[PDB]
Formats: sequence, C-alpha cells, structure tokens
Amino acid sequence: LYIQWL
Amino acid sequence: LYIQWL
Repeated sequence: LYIQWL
Repeated sequence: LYIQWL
C-alpha cells in the first residue's frame, strides 16, 4: 500500500 | 497531487 499527498 | 495504490 502506498499513499502520497504531494 | 494525490496518489493512492492499495
């Protein structure tokens, strides 16, 4: 699982 | 930008 808010 | 990989 990978989440990113850039 | 928002990235999500479950």
